[PDB]
Amino acid sequence: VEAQDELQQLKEDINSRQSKIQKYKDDTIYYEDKKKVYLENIKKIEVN
Amino acid sequence: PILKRTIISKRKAPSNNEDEEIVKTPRKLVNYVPLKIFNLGDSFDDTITTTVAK
Repeated sequence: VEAQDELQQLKEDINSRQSKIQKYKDDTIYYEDKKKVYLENIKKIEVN
Repeated sequence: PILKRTIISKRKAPSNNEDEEIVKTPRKLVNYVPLKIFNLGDSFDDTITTTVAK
């Protein structure tokens, strides 16, 4: 029963962690989009 | 007398020179547009006077 409880809690935690990884990947994609917008602003400042 | 009141401007005569729009109009996040090629000055041309100095 202890092993079953540990396995279930670990499985839930790792599923949450994988979902945390996918949301972190989405957040990094959003950060990369913000960085691309900042680079576009930097290029406009550089041309000015 | 009449001259002082005519020269002076009543604060009530205008609407305190109210601006357009309730809040300030929005602007672009960078919008630098440096320009400023000429700052005042201008008037008499520099090339002609430079030739005159030569």
